[PDB]
Amino acid sequence: KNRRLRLRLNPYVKRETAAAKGMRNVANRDARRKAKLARVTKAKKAATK
Amino acid sequence: SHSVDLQWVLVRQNSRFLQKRGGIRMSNDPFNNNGNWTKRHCGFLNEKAAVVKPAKGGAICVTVKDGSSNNKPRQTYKKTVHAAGVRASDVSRAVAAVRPDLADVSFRRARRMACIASRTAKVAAARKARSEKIKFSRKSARAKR
Amino acid sequence: AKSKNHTNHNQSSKNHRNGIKGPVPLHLHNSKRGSWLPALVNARRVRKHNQKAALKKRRERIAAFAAK
Amino acid sequence: GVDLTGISKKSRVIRHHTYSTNPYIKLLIKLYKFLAKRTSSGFNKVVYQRLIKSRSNRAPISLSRIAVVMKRKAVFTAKSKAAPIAVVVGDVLDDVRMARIPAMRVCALRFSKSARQSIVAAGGECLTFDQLAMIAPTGKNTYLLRGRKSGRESVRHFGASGVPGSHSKPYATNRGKETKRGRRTGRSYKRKAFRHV
Amino acid sequence: KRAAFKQQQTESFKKAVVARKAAKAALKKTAYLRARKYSREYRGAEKKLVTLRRQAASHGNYYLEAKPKVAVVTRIRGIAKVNPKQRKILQLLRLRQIFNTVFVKMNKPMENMLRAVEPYIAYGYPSLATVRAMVYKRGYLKINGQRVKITDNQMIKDKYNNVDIVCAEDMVNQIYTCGKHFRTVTHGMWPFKLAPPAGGMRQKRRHFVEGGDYGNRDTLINRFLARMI
Amino acid sequence: QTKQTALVRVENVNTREDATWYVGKRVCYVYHGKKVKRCVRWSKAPARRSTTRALWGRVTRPHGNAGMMRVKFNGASVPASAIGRRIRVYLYPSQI
Amino acid sequence: VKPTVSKAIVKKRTKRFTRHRYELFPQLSSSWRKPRGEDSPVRRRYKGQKAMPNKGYGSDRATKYITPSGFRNFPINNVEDLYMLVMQNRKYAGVISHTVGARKRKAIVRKAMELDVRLANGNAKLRK
Amino acid sequence: PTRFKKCRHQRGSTFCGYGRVGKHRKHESGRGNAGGMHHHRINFDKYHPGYFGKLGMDHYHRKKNPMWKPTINLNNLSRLIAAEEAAKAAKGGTLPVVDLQSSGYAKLLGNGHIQVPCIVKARYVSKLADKKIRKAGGAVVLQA
RNA sequence: UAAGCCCAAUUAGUGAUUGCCCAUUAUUCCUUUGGUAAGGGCGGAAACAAAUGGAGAAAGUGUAGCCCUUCCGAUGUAGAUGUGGCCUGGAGGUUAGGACGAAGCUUAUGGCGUGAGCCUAAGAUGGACCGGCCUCUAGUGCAGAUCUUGGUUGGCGUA
RNA sequence: UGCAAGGCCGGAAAGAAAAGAAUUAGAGGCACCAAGUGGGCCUUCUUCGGUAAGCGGAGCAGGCGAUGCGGAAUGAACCGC
RNA sequence: UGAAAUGAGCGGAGUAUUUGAGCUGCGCACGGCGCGCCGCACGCACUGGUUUCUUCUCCGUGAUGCUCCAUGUUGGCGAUGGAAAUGGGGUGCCCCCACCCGUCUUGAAACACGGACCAAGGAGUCAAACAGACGCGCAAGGGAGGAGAUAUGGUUGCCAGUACUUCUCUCGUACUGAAAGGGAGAUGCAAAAUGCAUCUGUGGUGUGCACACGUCAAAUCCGUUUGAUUUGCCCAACACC
Ligand SMILES: [K+]
Ligand SMILES: [K+]
Ligand SMILES: [K+]
Ligand SMILES: [K+]
Ligand SMILES: [K+]
Ligand SMILES: [K+]
Ligand SMILES: [K+]
Ligand SMILES: [K+]
Ligand SMILES: [K+]
Ligand SMILES: [K+]
Ligand SMILES: [K+]
Ligand SMILES: [Mg+2]
Ligand SMILES: [Mg+2]
Ligand SMILES: [Mg+2]
Ligand SMILES: [Mg+2]
Ligand SMILES: [Mg+2]
Ligand SMILES: [Mg+2]
Ligand SMILES: [Mg+2]
Ligand SMILES: [Mg+2]
Ligand SMILES: [Mg+2]
Ligand SMILES: [Mg+2]
Ligand SMILES: [Mg+2]
Ligand SMILES: [Mg+2]
Ligand SMILES: [Mg+2]
Ligand SMILES: [Mg+2]
Ligand SMILES: [Mg+2]
Ligand SMILES: [Mg+2]
Ligand SMILES: [Mg+2]
Ligand SMILES: [Mg+2]
Ligand SMILES: [Mg+2]
Ligand SMILES: [Mg+2]
Ligand SMILES: [Mg+2]
Ligand SMILES: [Mg+2]
Ligand SMILES: [Mg+2]
Ligand SMILES: [Mg+2]
Ligand SMILES: [Mg+2]
Ligand SMILES: [Mg+2]
Ligand SMILES: [Mg+2]
Ligand SMILES: [Mg+2]
Ligand code: NA
Ligand code: NA
Ligand code: NA
Ligand code: NA
Ligand code: NA
Ligand code: NA
Ligand code: NA
Ligand code: NA
Ligand code: NA
Ligand code: NA
Ligand code: NA
Repeated sequence: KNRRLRLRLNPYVKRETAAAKGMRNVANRDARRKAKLARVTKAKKAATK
Repeated sequence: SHSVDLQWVLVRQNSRFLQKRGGIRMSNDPFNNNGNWTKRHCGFLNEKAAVVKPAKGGAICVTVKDGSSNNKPRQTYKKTVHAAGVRASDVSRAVAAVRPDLADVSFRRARRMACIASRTAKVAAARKARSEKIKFSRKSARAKR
Repeated sequence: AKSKNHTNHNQSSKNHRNGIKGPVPLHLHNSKRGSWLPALVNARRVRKHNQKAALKKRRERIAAFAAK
Repeated sequence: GVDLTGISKKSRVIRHHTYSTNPYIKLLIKLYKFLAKRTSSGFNKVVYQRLIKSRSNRAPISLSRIAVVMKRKAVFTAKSKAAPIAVVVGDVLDDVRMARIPAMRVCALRFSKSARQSIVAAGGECLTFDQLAMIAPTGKNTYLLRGRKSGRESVRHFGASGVPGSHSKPYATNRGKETKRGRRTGRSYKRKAFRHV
Repeated sequence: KRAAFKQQQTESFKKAVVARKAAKAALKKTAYLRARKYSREYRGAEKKLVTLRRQAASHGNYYLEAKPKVAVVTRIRGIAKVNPKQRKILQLLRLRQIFNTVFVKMNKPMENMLRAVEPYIAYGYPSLATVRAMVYKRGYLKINGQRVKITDNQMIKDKYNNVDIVCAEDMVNQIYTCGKHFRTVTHGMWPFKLAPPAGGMRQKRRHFVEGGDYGNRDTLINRFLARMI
Repeated sequence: QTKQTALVRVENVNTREDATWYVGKRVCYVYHGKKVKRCVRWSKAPARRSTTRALWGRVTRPHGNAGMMRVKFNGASVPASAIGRRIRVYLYPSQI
Repeated sequence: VKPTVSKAIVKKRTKRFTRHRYELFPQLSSSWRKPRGEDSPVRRRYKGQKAMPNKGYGSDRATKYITPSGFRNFPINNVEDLYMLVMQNRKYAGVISHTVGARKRKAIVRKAMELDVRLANGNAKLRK
Repeated sequence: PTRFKKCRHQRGSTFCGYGRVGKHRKHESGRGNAGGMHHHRINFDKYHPGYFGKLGMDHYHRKKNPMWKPTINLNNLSRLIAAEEAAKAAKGGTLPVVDLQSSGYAKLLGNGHIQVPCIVKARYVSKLADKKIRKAGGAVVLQA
C-alpha cells in the first residue's frame, strides 16, 4: 500500500499499473468485449464445422 | 614497570578521588577536566595529562604532566598561565599538544573558566551594592604579618 | 488408609522432556569382549602385525621427507 | 501465545567474563578480546575463550609433553621453516623424566621455576602472552596445546563404583575398609568389571 | 589538517559509495527485467489454459486441471491442550502461534502431515495476489537469526546468495510456481504472522464443509486470508 | 468497563451511516462546580466567569448499527456523574 | 542555569506498590512485601486486587532519575563538592545534605551562585 | 561469613527451601549410618561396595616402622642428583653416588628410562631396576 | 406478528462474495527487562574565548547500564540460582558533617527507584554525637508460632 | 586366485536423479554437583469390580494442582485463550 | 516543523519509451478427422509487425554527524502576585471492578485450624570429617603443626600481631596380593624360563582445536574476510586394540 516500498521491491510495478489503467478504460473495455466475443464465436463455429 | 592499564584495574572501584553519591560516580581529581570517573579523565593516573584551571582575574592556567618527572611528585605538574582574553581554542591546543584525546573537553572547560570569571564579577558587584545599604554589627579583619 | 496402587501417567511426559536419546553409533563402543574366542584370538595376531607395519610405514615416511 | 516448549533447553551456559581476581589476567583478556574481534585469525578467538576459563579447565602441561608433540611436528616439517611457538593457556611444569629437550619457544600464563630453568638451559625461551601478541599478532605458526584432565583424582572418583563396568575409586579414607561384599565373588557377589555399552 | 590514516579511509570510503550506487542500479535493472518476464509468463499461462478448456469443451471433452502443487496453511487454534503428535507436526510446519501462516508443497509426504493436524489449521490453494500480498506486506527474512522486514532487493540478494533469487519477484515466482528453490526461499523466510480475519470466522471447531473453518477450502482460502493480510 | 472511551447517543441519529457523519466532530459536556474558577478569557471577557465548566472531546467512530458514537475526551475521561446527562455535539470541524 | 532538555517524562505508574492489607493493621508498614501465601488473591493475580512490581513498570532510561526541574540530584556536603559540577552544571543539581549546618550552608549557597551551579534545596530568595 | 549463606537469601520465604509438604523434620532417615543393610542398602551397595564383611588375616600390634619401604623409580633418580653432578655424569666415567635411605627411600623400582647414570645405594631393588641400571652404565650397591 | 424450537442470512431476485459487541488472544506502535543475543563507534576529522548551539564519547559481565542500531522471549506452587541489588550492629581504610544543632522521634513532605528503599523539607522536636564510599565481620530484616515480656483495649459505667 | 577377519592402495560419488519423492523457531554429544517431590485429583475415548455412587481400580493423552484472563448467571478441572 | 526530507511523492530536465488492449506474419505447440488435410479461441520463439487507445521516464545529494539534546503558526492564560500553570499529596462522591488472611490439603471465602491492639524480643548457627564448583600460591612436589630463636632480654598499650627457622611430620610422585612377597618406557634385531642394542621421545588405529602448504563458493571498499574443504601434525578428549 506504500508507493516507495512497492517501487523499491518491484521496479516494474509502474508498468503493471499502467496496463491495469488501460484495461479499466471504458472505451477500451467495451471495444475489447466486442472483439473477444466475436473472435471466440468465430473460432468455435470453425472448429464445430 | 606498572602501566596505567594496570593501575586503572587497581583503583577503578576504590580510590580517594571516586565519589559514588546516590548512584552517580564523580571525581574530586584536581586533574580531571570533566568530573567523570573514566580512565581518560583520571589525570592523576595517566602518564601524560593536562587540565584547564582558573587563575587570578580572567586568566586561565593549563597544568600539564608530560610523564618526564612522574617519579618526582613536586615536579610532576607544571603550570602555564594564559593572560585574560585568551581564545579557548588556543587553550585547547595547549592541552592537545600533550593529550590529543582531551582537546574537545579542554575547549569547553576554557570557555567555562571565562564564563565563570565574568559571572563572579557581576555577582560580586551586585553583592557590594546590596551590602552598602546594610549596617553591620561586626566586621572581622585578619591581622597583617 | 488405602492409596493409589500404580500409574504410568506423567511418565512418558517426563521421559520426553529431556528426550529419548538415540543409541550410540555402531563405530563407538564396539567391543569384541565375550565374542567367539577362536576368531578373536586370530584377529589379535593380525592386529599385532598391522601395528608393526604401521610403525614401519611411518619410519619410511620420515626418511622420505628428510630425503627431499 | 507461541508454542515454545523446551526453548530453555536449547540455551547453553556461556560465560563472557572471568571469575579470576588476578588483575594481570584481566589485562590479557582485555588484549585478546580486542584481537579476537579485530582479526580474522582463529587462534586469537581460541586463546581469548580459554583466558575466560576457570583454573580447573586450564589444566597444566608438562615440559615432556611439549617436547614429544613438537618432535612429531618437527618431522614432516620443511628444514627451511622454523619450529612453531608452543602456546599454552595454563601452567607449564617441569618433568624429571626427560633430561634432554630441544630448544623451544614456549608461551604460557605461568612457568614453574624448574620448567623455566629447563627451557632456557636447552637454548629455548619462555615467552609471555603480550610478547606473543607482538611477534604473532594473529597466531601464525603456533602450536596451541592443552594439559591433561583425565588423570585427575576427582575424575577417577566420578561415577558409582558399585555398578557393573565401573572402575571409579570409592570416596573412602580407609583403604582396607570397603573391600569385601560387592568386591569379591566369595563375599556375596562381586561388581562386574565389564559391561557392554 | 587530516591524519594519514584518516585520508586513506576517505579515499577507500569514496570508492565504496560509488560502488554502492552502481550495484543499486544493476540490481534495479535486473529486478525490472526479471519481473517483466515473470508477468508475461503468468499471463500467457492463463491464456493457454483458457484456450485448452475451450478446445476441450467444443468437442464434448473435459479438461483436467493440474493438481495444485503449493498450499498456504494458517493456524486457527491456540496453544492449549494439544496432543504430542499434533504438537510436533505444527512445530515442523513452523505453526507455533495462532494465525501463523506458511507455504507448503502439496506432495504426498506433506498432505499426510496436514491431515493429522486438520482441526488446528485452515489451508487451501493460494493465488498470485495472495503470494504477492504476503511477501510484500507480511514478508520477513531470517537474517543472522533475526526477523527483518523485506524492504529492498539487496537483502534478498544477500540472504539467499543465489542467482535465481535476487529480488522479491524471484521469491514470489519460486513460491507461486513451486520452483526448484521453493524450500530455499520459504525456509529462509520467517513464518508469516497475520492478523485475525476481519469480519470473523464461522466456527473454528467445525470443518469448513460442516459450516466451520478448520478444513481445506480449496481456493476459498484467498478471501479468508485477504481479511487477514 | 473501559472509561477511556465514552458512548454518546445523539438525537435523530439512528443509523451507522448517520454516526459516520459525526466522526471527528467536537463533543462537549457542560456542568457546574461550586466555586468560580478560571476559564477561557478570564480577563478578556469577565462576563464569562462562572461556576459553569465544560469538558471537551471528539467523536472517534460509530458504535453498533443504531447511530451510537464513541467519544474520546481530551486527556482525561468523562466523569461517571455525566452518565444520562446532556452532551453537545457541534457541527465543527466542518467537512462541507 | 537551565537544564538540558529531554523527552517527555512518562512515569508508567505513579501510585506506590503498597503491602497487602496494610491499612487494616497499624503494625504493618506500607512498604512492599511480596505475598507468598498459597491462596493469596494478590499473588494469584485476581482482577480486583492490587498489583505486583515487575520488570515492565521500569521507567524509560532516557528520562530515568531526572527530577521535575530537569536535573539529576547529586548530594554535596561542602563548597569543594560544587567544583565537580562546574562542567556538568546543566545535567546535575547539588543537594546540600540535611546535617550540613546553617553556617556552612551560607558558603555553599554563595559559591554556587557565582559558579552557576543549581542547588535543589538552596534558599528560595536567591536566583529569583 | 554469615552474609554469604542461603539463610540471608531465604528471609521471607517461610520454608528455607525445605518444602511445605516434606518439611525440615528432625531425623527422617535415622542417625548416622543407620539402616545401611535395610532402607539405605541401595546407597551403600552402589557407592560403597565392599563395606560389609570380613577379609584377610589379623595383624595384632602392627608397627609401621619395621615395614617402612618407600620406593623411587629409575626415571626419577635425577631428583636425588645435584644439577652440576648430573651434567658431568657419563657412561664409563665418574658417576655421582646416591644414598637412597638418606633421601628417604628403601627400594629402587626401575620404571622407564634412567636419565643420568649413577651409582645407587639401596636396601632393596627390582630385577628390572638392577638390570636396567647396569646396561645404562651405573650400578646398585646394597646397603642396610 | 417471541425475546420459544429447527433452518437460513447480513441491509436483501439490486446489480456479488467483512451487520454489530465484548479478551491479559492476534497484528502493529511506545517503553522496560533478560538473552546461547546480532551488528556498528571508541588512533577525539578540522574549526570554534568571555561580556552575548550545548554537553558527552569508559575496549566495557554486573552501575546513573561506554554510546547507538537491530531481533526474540517475559505468568508460575515446591525448588535452584543470580543481582557495582536494598537494610542493621561492629572492624580495618578513606572522605565528610555537627552548639549557625548529632542520633532519635513526628508527617496531606515532596523527589527519586519496578521494588527492597534512599534523599530532601518542616518541626512552633531533641540536645550530642555522626553520614557516604571500598573491604572485613556477625546474636543482621517479623504479621501470625493456643509464640515471650510490658502496656493498652471493646465488652462496659455493663454483670 | 575361494570364504572369514584386521588393514593398505586405488576408483566412483544424480553427496542422492525422475516418478506427489519430506519438513523442521533441527548446535549434536558428554560430564559434574545439588534441591523439591515420592498423599494427587479431573476429563474425551478404551476399560475392570459394583444395582449404582460426587464409588473403588487401570490404559493413551490433555488438564487442575502451580494460573490468572475472556465466556457458559454461579462452579479448581467445561469453552476460548 | 526539516538539525543530513532518498520521493512515481522532493529537485532538475524531456515530450518521448513501452506495457497492456485491438489487428496481424512465419514456424512450432494445441484441437477434429487421419498416415497430412482442416481449424486454431489467438499459447511458445522471432523479447516479431502496426501505433487505432492506454500509460508519464530519465537522471540526482555519504556520515568531514561517534552519541544525546536544541529550530513552526493562531488565539487564551501568565506583566512578580495571598498568581498562572503542571505534577504530587489529602478528603468526599459517582460508573464499573472486587469473598478473609496465614496454613495443612486433590480441593479453603469456608459451617477446617491460628488470628483484640501496639512496642520490644523471636527461629539453618558454631565445630569437626569428606566431597564438588569457583578464587589464590607453589608444583613432582605442596604444606604444616608443635616448638624455638630475636626485632622483643623491649613496650600501660599498640605487639595474643608481624618478621625468621626446622636432616622432622604429613599428603602426593606406584600399585598389587589374604599373606609370605613382588613391583610398571619406547624402538630395532631377534625368540634367551631376568635375550641383546640404541635412546630427541606420542604403543598402534579411527574420530578430533589451532597451525602450515594449498583448493573451491560467496561478498569485496580489491587491501582482503567468511564458510567449506584435500593433505600433514594433530593438543584436550572419546572409542577400539
Ligand atoms: K538435618
Ligand atoms: K536491551
Ligand atoms: K580509599
Ligand atoms: K555528611
Ligand atoms: K514487632
Ligand atoms: K498481625
Ligand atoms: K501480653
Ligand atoms: K477413580
Ligand atoms: K503564543
Ligand atoms: K460488584
Ligand atoms: K499440594
Ligand atoms: Mg579537534
Ligand atoms: Mg502412593
Ligand atoms: Mg595418572
Ligand atoms: Mg463465533
Ligand atoms: Mg474441544
Ligand atoms: Mg517461591
Ligand atoms: Mg493463604
Ligand atoms: Mg492453592
Ligand atoms: Mg534533624
Ligand atoms: Mg532446599
Ligand atoms: Mg522430606
Ligand atoms: Mg573369616
Ligand atoms: Mg508474551
Ligand atoms: Mg518468573
Ligand atoms: Mg547505607
Ligand atoms: Mg550486636
Ligand atoms: Mg495520615
Ligand atoms: Mg536473630
Ligand atoms: Mg494468639
Ligand atoms: Mg507425603
Ligand atoms: Mg464468568
Ligand atoms: Mg518528478
Ligand atoms: Mg486440613
Ligand atoms: Mg481433606
Ligand atoms: Mg485460605
Ligand atoms: Mg461449609
Ligand atoms: Mg491442626
Ligand atoms: Mg595414587
Ligand atoms: Na513511584
Ligand atoms: Na498500617
Ligand atoms: Na564493566
Ligand atoms: Na523487547
Ligand atoms: Na533492620
Ligand atoms: Na509471614
Ligand atoms: Na472499658
Ligand atoms: Na456436581
Ligand atoms: Na486454564
Ligand atoms: Na479522589
Ligand atoms: Na616433604
